[PDB]
Amino acid sequence: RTSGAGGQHVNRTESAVRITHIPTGIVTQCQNDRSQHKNKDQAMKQMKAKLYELEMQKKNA
Amino acid sequence: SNIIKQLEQEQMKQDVPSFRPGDTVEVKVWVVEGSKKRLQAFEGVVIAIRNRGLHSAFTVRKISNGEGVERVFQTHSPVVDSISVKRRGAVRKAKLYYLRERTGKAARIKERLN
Amino acid sequence: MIGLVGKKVGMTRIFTEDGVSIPVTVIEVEANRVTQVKDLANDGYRAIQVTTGAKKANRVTKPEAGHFAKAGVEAGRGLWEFRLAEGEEFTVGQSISVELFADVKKVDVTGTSKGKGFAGTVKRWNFRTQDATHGNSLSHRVPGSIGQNQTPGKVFKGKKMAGQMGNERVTVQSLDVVRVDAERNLLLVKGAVPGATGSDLIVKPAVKA
Amino acid sequence: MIQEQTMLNVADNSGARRVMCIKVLGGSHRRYAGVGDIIKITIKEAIPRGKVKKGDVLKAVVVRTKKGVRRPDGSVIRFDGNACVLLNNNSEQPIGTRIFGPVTRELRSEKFMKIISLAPEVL
Amino acid sequence: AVQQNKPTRSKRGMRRSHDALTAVTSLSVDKTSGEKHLRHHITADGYYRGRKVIAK
Amino acid sequence: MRHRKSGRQLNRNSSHRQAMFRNMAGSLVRHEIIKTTLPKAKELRRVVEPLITLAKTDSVANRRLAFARTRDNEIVAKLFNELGPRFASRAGGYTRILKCGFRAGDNAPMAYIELVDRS
RNA sequence: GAUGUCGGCUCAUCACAUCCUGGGGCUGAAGUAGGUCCCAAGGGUAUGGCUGUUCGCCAUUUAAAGUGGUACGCGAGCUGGGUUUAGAACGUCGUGAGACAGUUCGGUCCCUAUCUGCCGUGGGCGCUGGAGAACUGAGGGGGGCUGCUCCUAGUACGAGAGGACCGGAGUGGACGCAUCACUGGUGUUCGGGUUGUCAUGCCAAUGGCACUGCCCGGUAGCUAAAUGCGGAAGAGAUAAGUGCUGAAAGCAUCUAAGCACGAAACUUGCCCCGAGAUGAGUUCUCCCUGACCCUUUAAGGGUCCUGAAGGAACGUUGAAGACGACGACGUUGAUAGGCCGGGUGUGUAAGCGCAGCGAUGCGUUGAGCUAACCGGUACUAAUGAACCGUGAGGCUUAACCU
RNA sequence: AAUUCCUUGUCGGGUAAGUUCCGACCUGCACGAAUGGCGUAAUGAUGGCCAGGCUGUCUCCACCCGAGACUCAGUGAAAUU
RNA sequence: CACAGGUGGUCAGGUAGAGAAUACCAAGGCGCUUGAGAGAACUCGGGUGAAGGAACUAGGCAAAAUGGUGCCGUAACUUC
RNA sequence: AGGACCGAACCGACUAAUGUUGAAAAAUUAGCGGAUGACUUGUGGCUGGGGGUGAAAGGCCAAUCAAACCGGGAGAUAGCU
Ligand SMILES: *C(=O)[C@H](CCSC)NC=O
Ligand SMILES: [Mg+2]
Ligand SMILES: [Mg+2]
Ligand SMILES: [Mg+2]
Ligand SMILES: [Mg+2]
Ligand SMILES: [Mg+2]
Ligand SMILES: [Mg+2]
Ligand SMILES: [Mg+2]
Ligand SMILES: [Mg+2]
Ligand SMILES: [Mg+2]
Ligand SMILES: [Mg+2]
Ligand SMILES: [Mg+2]
Ligand SMILES: [Mg+2]
Ligand SMILES: [Mg+2]
Ligand SMILES: [Mg+2]
Ligand SMILES: [Mg+2]
Ligand SMILES: [Mg+2]
Ligand SMILES: [Mg+2]
Ligand SMILES: [Mg+2]
Ligand SMILES: [Mg+2]
Ligand SMILES: [Mg+2]
Ligand SMILES: [Mg+2]
Ligand SMILES: [Mg+2]
Ligand SMILES: [Mg+2]
Ligand SMILES: [Mg+2]
Ligand SMILES: [Mg+2]
Ligand SMILES: [Mg+2]
Ligand SMILES: [Mg+2]
Ligand SMILES: [Mg+2]
Ligand SMILES: [Mg+2]
Ligand SMILES: [Mg+2]
Ligand SMILES: [Mg+2]
Ligand SMILES: [Mg+2]
Ligand SMILES: [Mg+2]
Ligand SMILES: [Mg+2]
Ligand SMILES: [Mg+2]
Ligand SMILES: [Mg+2]
Ligand SMILES: [Mg+2]
Ligand SMILES: [Mg+2]
Ligand SMILES: [Mg+2]
Ligand SMILES: [Mg+2]
Ligand SMILES: [Mg+2]
Ligand SMILES: [Mg+2]
Ligand SMILES: [Mg+2]
Ligand SMILES: [Mg+2]
Ligand SMILES: [Mg+2]
Ligand SMILES: [Mg+2]
Ligand SMILES: [Mg+2]
Ligand SMILES: [Mg+2]
Ligand SMILES: [Mg+2]
Ligand SMILES: [Mg+2]
Ligand SMILES: [Mg+2]
Ligand SMILES: [Mg+2]
Ligand SMILES: [Mg+2]
Ligand SMILES: [Mg+2]
Ligand SMILES: [Mg+2]
Ligand SMILES: [Mg+2]
Ligand SMILES: [Mg+2]
Ligand SMILES: [Mg+2]
Ligand SMILES: [Mg+2]
Ligand SMILES: [Mg+2]
Ligand SMILES: [Mg+2]
Ligand SMILES: [Mg+2]
Ligand SMILES: [Mg+2]
Ligand SMILES: [Mg+2]
Ligand SMILES: [Mg+2]
Ligand SMILES: [Mg+2]
Ligand SMILES: [Mg+2]
Ligand SMILES: [Mg+2]
Ligand SMILES: [Mg+2]
Ligand SMILES: [Mg+2]
Ligand SMILES: [Mg+2]
Ligand SMILES: [Mg+2]
Ligand SMILES: [Mg+2]
Ligand SMILES: [Mg+2]
Ligand SMILES: [Mg+2]
Ligand SMILES: [Mg+2]
Ligand SMILES: [Mg+2]
Ligand SMILES: [Mg+2]
Ligand SMILES: [Mg+2]
Ligand SMILES: [Mg+2]
Ligand SMILES: [Mg+2]
Ligand SMILES: [Mg+2]
Ligand SMILES: [Mg+2]
Ligand SMILES: [Mg+2]
Repeated sequence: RTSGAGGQHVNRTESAVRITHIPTGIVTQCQNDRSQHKNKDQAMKQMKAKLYELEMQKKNA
Repeated sequence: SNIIKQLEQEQMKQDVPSFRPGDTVEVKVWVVEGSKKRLQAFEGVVIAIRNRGLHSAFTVRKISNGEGVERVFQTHSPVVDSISVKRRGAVRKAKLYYLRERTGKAARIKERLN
Repeated sequence: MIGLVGKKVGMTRIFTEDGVSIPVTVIEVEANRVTQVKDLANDGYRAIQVTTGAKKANRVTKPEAGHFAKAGVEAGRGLWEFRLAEGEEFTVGQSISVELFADVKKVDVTGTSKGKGFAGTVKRWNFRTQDATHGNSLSHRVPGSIGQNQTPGKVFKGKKMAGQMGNERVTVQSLDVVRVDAERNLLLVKGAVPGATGSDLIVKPAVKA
Repeated sequence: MIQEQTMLNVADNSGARRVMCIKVLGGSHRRYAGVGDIIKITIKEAIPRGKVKKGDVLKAVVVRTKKGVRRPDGSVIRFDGNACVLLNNNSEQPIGTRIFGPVTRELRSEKFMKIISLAPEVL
Repeated sequence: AVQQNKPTRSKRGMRRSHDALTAVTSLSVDKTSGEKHLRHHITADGYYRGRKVIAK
Repeated sequence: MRHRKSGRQLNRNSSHRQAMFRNMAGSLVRHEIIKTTLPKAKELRRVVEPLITLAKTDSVANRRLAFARTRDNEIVAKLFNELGPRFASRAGGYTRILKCGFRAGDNAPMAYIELVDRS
């Protein structure tokens, strides 16, 4: 479930999505969208971005 | 009951002296360690006495090494060897639990002459 | 093995020579006396019915009297059976003493627990009270929910609720027998047994052992 | 009868003055720790220059309690306040070199033998 | 809180089954004054087990 | 539960109960018989009889005690000068309950309570 | 013409796709510890910090902190932090009224239970003459958790480091049952200190009121933090699995014939309820052994006598109890109260005397008082009766006795 | 930030552990100058956070005192159907 | 409603007290128009509580605590 | 001196539990704020319904308020039940 929002439907439904990398221990949350799926997509994208950034950081170091 | 009384009396020590509250008493107790019973002394003020025949007890307070210590002896236990009144105090109460929140010059209890 | 019917006298303690204070229940096991012997032939099972204590002659009923009379024994305060094991014989008149327990090390004691009357779920079932304050309305010691919604749509059987607590048969097991005394008809057992002072107590050799 | 949030005094000369029990160890849902029981503690008040430092999470053994300790004959022994000896997390043996105040026979065993030896009085 | 169906008269009757009064089994008769009374209570004239315990 | 506890509460607070027992006892002493509810009467036995007992030994201290208990000099006098010697031989049992039907106003079971050497 | 919403609390109950504990196969299983799959639902399965939170991160535990269903269980059971009215403000959008699954501060949560259900507890009738007991046990319920240490053994295993299976003993955690001997709590019914004030004519001494006026102790009871006990062993039939013998299939094969082992699950064993077990059971004991009418002649109805065993009722009552009930006793009597003696508790009463200018102190004095306790005692109350309950107990077969 | 969506931003403090709190940074979705900006002693039944003291708020409830609840007598409702 | 509500003015004793607060009393007036028992759960209104002391909780809500007169003494900051 | 301070009466109404077919159609008990002032209170008077009054909440205007109450137009109209 999401933080605050407004309604009965919102109270019940689990739209928020928290993706996590098991190897790295990185996480990405998303609860911008109403649609779970959309959130997941967004979250997934974020995760992907983060991985790239980590790879770049590693390269730099 | 009568039966219970009978059971109790045959276990009671007969040599227990006439101490009251306030009395500075010195209880000697049996202490096992390894395979040698020895006799540890515990000198303190008698703060409370509970009279129930065989179930009788008494609470001796002292100040060991800065820390206060109460010890409640079962009177007719064989773990206590010898009770002995090192001094006898003048108090007006049956129980001296006010001495728990009193130290040094405040915790003094005047000697009971005669 | 058979057991005896005693009476709870009270509790006390036995200081050992070493130092230890053993809390003992004192059970006055007066000489039980057999009133009837059962068997596989007539009754359908082996047992001994015994009686103990005295009873008022004016108060003992005719039927009660007759049963005792047949046995050839004084009327006691009650009758209690004991199932016999294989290789255990008893005549009808025979009087069994606490000397029987001399060899045993542990015993199960059985008697009617003290009656607490109508008890609530905090006492009776150890239910956790609700919050004493922080808004709570008339529901501090109340039992909470008693079921789920539409399924099943009923309270299940043996739901823990308030009700009569105690005044029922209970049995403490594996109580160590501290001392037997044929002189005064006493049995000392370590630790509290059920019931109040003066209550009857069936003492039996421990089944678990 | 120490529990989570109970502040004890320190018996040893480790450096700490006041320590709070954060965990009674040695069993799920274990409520209390009496004497000879190991507790996880955190240091709330310490001296300027000691071995231990403030906010240090480590183990300690309870050596006196206000609730007290019962003996076989039924003779209870109490103290004026709750106290403990700080221990290393791994080795489970005292930090300090010197134990203050009286302790008990309850504490004596192969584990806390150093402590008893140190102590001035053992009741 | 409240019934969903008016209960029947039969039901009511059943409920009231136990609402009946027991009359006194029998009255004791005083030995002296011969007047009836409740066991262990004095009479209306003031006797109890033969003797006159009370005036009026 | 209330195993082994003595003393009816009588739907009164303690002080009030005490007061009423003091009054009732006094009344009994005065009149040597009173009509009250049965439980009350029963309760009274454990107040009046003790007073009577106390009154047997006539001393100043005893008198004072009686006064404290009761607080009516006349009553005390009666106890010490009449009832004490009157019940001198008697070992307890100074009073007598006789059940006397049911009070009209509230069906409360009534009873006379009377001193044993009344008539 | 209303099916109240997230979370918390309280209570749960089921599923198994098992987190721990139990059994096993394979292992890239030496050991220790793992990985993986199969069986297994008996029991168990965390406290805190932060957030309204569920979730989650973190701290520290734990044998483990399972995953789900139950109106995402549970508001006629609680809460009301979030949400979901009306007040107000920020950001933002709008010319504006206002608006935003943006934020912020504030903000009434009703219901005496009819029926089902469930927890307890009685009355009626039945069970085939009536009654008092003791049982059997169909069936039902409860219980079932597990750590650490030590021994076996620094043995087996291993280059070392490390380090067992199996089996045994101890001592804990959590949970449950009982109990009050101990340690304690409470103890407005016991004793005492003490402030203000009113009263008892006054002094002295007492009582009332002030939350028990405020305190200090404390008996009985009830009690947990107090201290006893519990989980089992065993047996049976099995699960996955392991076999033995063994063909079909000359071999091989745990299976088809036949035989065996095999787990906290199942059935028992332990504890409790239990014959309304209408399939109403059994055993022991006690009690009643009279007339005549009557006719629609049958297990029919009536009237005189008779009234047992026992029961109830009434009373005194209880470590029994909401009320019923259950237990004890009712003068051939300790059932309750009182009384006597003791104990316990409080802590040296009042009065008198001495010392002191006095507050006060000392003596008489461990005094006085002392509830629910213990042991005794008929002083008071438990009444002689009366009431309900009857008068030998159906038919059909069989077997006996004669 | 009563304003920051992303966001529990990051760094520091405080705690064993801090989505709140305090101090910073500025990357101001979307502060900003009388629909005033930034400060501010004093005041507030104002919002948030931390400490001492205190505690049955809680661990975990226990006992007691009263008013109901329960039984007896008298009177005698209600929603609902 | 014989309803725990609301209703302006005047009078103003004693002892303690700063007091018209508070406590106990006077003068005077009342016991509140159902009682009697019993002493379960649970609810209400109170008392006490071993050890611990906010671990409760949305939040120390509620309780507990503090509490008087005199004298010493009292920081940051400040519009002094 | 004071829209100064502490605190009764008096005026209020921040928290709480109780009540919620109430003792009461907004109270109780325990605490709580103001208490020489922009105070409070008695008696009489004035403002009237798109009107009043409003230290502004759409508050209040006889238990009625985003347009009072009573009577009338009136059997408004009702593609709805
Ligand atoms: C959602 O709109 C509603 C609450 C509105 S409160 C005016 N929820 C369900 O009824
Ligand atoms: Mg009882
Ligand atoms: Mg709880
Ligand atoms: Mg409410
Ligand atoms: Mg409440
Ligand atoms: Mg319907
Ligand atoms: Mg009825
Ligand atoms: Mg009694
Ligand atoms: Mg009443
Ligand atoms: Mg009073
Ligand atoms: Mg409908
Ligand atoms: Mg499976
Ligand atoms: Mg495996
Ligand atoms: Mg089993
Ligand atoms: Mg905190
Ligand atoms: Mg918080
Ligand atoms: Mg929070
Ligand atoms: Mg739900
Ligand atoms: Mg519901
Ligand atoms: Mg909810
Ligand atoms: Mg509700
Ligand atoms: Mg419902
Ligand atoms: Mg809210
Ligand atoms: Mg608004
Ligand atoms: Mg929007
Ligand atoms: Mg508010
Ligand atoms: Mg509220
Ligand atoms: Mg029946
Ligand atoms: Mg079973
Ligand atoms: Mg006890
Ligand atoms: Mg006792
Ligand atoms: Mg005590
Ligand atoms: Mg007390
Ligand atoms: Mg006690
Ligand atoms: Mg006085
Ligand atoms: Mg005087
Ligand atoms: Mg008076
Ligand atoms: Mg093979
Ligand atoms: Mg072959
Ligand atoms: Mg083969
Ligand atoms: Mg087998
Ligand atoms: Mg039967
Ligand atoms: Mg006799
Ligand atoms: Mg004494
Ligand atoms: Mg005195
Ligand atoms: Mg004297
Ligand atoms: Mg002189
Ligand atoms: Mg002397
Ligand atoms: Mg005496
Ligand atoms: Mg006696
Ligand atoms: Mg902004
Ligand atoms: Mg945010
Ligand atoms: Mg930080
Ligand atoms: Mg900041
Ligand atoms: Mg702005
Ligand atoms: Mg400008
Ligand atoms: Mg502008
Ligand atoms: Mg401004
Ligand atoms: Mg203001
Ligand atoms: Mg009607
Ligand atoms: Mg009236
Ligand atoms: Mg009125
Ligand atoms: Mg005055
Ligand atoms: Mg006044
Ligand atoms: Mg009235
Ligand atoms: Mg009560
Ligand atoms: Mg209190
Ligand atoms: Mg406490
Ligand atoms: Mg304390
Ligand atoms: Mg503290
Ligand atoms: Mg917290
Ligand atoms: Mg919490
Ligand atoms: Mg508060
Ligand atoms: Mg307070
Ligand atoms: Mg002012
Ligand atoms: Mg106003
Ligand atoms: Mg008020
Ligand atoms: Mg003021
Ligand atoms: Mg508006
Ligand atoms: Mg207007
Ligand atoms: Mg209005
Ligand atoms: Mg208008
Ligand atoms: Mg209009
Ligand atoms: Mg028209
Ligand atoms: Mg019309």
